[PDB]
Amino acid sequence: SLLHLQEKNWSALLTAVVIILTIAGNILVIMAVSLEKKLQNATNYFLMSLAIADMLLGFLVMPVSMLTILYGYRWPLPSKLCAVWIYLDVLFSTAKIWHLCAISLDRYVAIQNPSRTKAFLKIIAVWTISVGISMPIPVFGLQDDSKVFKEGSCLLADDNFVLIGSFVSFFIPLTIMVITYFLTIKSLQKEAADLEDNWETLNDNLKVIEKADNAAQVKDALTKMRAAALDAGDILVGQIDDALKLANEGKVKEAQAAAEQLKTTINAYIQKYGQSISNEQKACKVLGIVFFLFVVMWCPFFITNIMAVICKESCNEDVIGALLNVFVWIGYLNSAVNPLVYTLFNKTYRSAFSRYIQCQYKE
Ligand SMILES: CC(C)CCC[C@@H](C)[C@H]1CC[C@H]2[C@@H]3CC=C4C[C@@H](O)CC[C@]4(C)[C@H]3CC[C@]12C
Ligand SMILES: CCCCCCCC/C=C\CCCCCCCC(=O)OC[C@H](O)CO
Ligand SMILES: CN(C)CCc1c[nH]c2cccc(O)c12
Ligand SMILES: [Mg+2]
Repeated sequence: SLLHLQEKNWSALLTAVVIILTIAGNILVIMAVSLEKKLQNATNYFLMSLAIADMLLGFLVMPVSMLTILYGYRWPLPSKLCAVWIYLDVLFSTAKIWHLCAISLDRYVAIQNPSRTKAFLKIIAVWTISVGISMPIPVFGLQDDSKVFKEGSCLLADDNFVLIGSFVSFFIPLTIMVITYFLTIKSLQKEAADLEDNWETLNDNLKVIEKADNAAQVKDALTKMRAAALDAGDILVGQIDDALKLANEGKVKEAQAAAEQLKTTINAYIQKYGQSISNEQKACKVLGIVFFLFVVMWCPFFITNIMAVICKESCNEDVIGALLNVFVWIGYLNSAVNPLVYTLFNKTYRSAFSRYIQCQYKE
């Protein structure tokens, strides 16, 4: 006679904290994006879908996790719900990883570029891929309980599902997330670097023009400025082309005062396009924490679920089984942390959460 409610209640209280931090956290992220105009951007659109994935984890997967801790890991529900529960748990965690891959990729491509719908295609695509990858679990598990039960404990026993699922559903977008992140940071380092190349060579020619005697030195300098005006792309190129014909007739003192009028347009277009990459670099790092903390907090669960399969004979399967029941809750907590990052590291989400708690919904 199994399925017995126990005194495993030290652990079972802590689990209710992680459930309510997940559900309320991620509801605020869904509420913020829907109601805040400042958040209506593609990355924020993914970060909602992630928070929907986290909330569905909190409503459906995480309570049943807690339920089995209350029954000493003997599965207390109907046996055909085990594979269902294993499916949603892997669904949501596969939808989170392929999202983080989709953000890191999309932005790199956006950093090599000059819609709600273009964003909402891409989310559905990732969910479609995630549902498709996670599909063997019910298809084969509901047919054979050997894959989803180990001694009345509902867990994914199938060692091939655990291996090939780990390297298809996880390592293929982890690789692509860390590469597209690293190049995105190298893209935005080069572009800050090119901007101060073109700060110094416009500032260099404004020294050259206001020293010049002849139409030669003004013309060469202005020609070089227009070259390194084209190197930053509109607004100011025609204004140099204004002042380029003044040098060409020989109207020198007249062209030198025109170039002083270019000087306000420059410092306008520099500090505005240089607060631009200052911002993307801030955000790319906040995504990088969301990325990093996903990986780190699941890493203990993820290595140990593979040592369960590598050292099947060599290692104590009781303590391995004993560790995973901890190491899954470290990765579950991750569902609560995405919203705290956005509180700490974005003013926009923070002011939004701040109003929603005071029940005040007009921006
Ligand atoms: C397996 C079952 C329980 C899945 C349930 C999915 C639920 C939680 C999903 C599916 C469709 C989703 C909605 C689809 C689109 C939008 C519009 C968007 O601007 C705000 C979120 C909102 C309103 C979503 C809220 C969450 C939602 C209702
Ligand atoms: C944006 C969110 C998208 C979310 C997408 C979710 C997709 C769920 C579909 C597949 C599960 C297939 C399961 C098939 C039904 C099994 C039911 C079952 O086994 O029932 C047991 C019974 O209750 C014992 O008594
Ligand atoms: C993310 N997913 C692969 C977790 C599977 C799981 C749910 N509940 C468990 C209990 C014990 C050992 C497990 O692998 C599990
Ligand atoms: Mg210089």
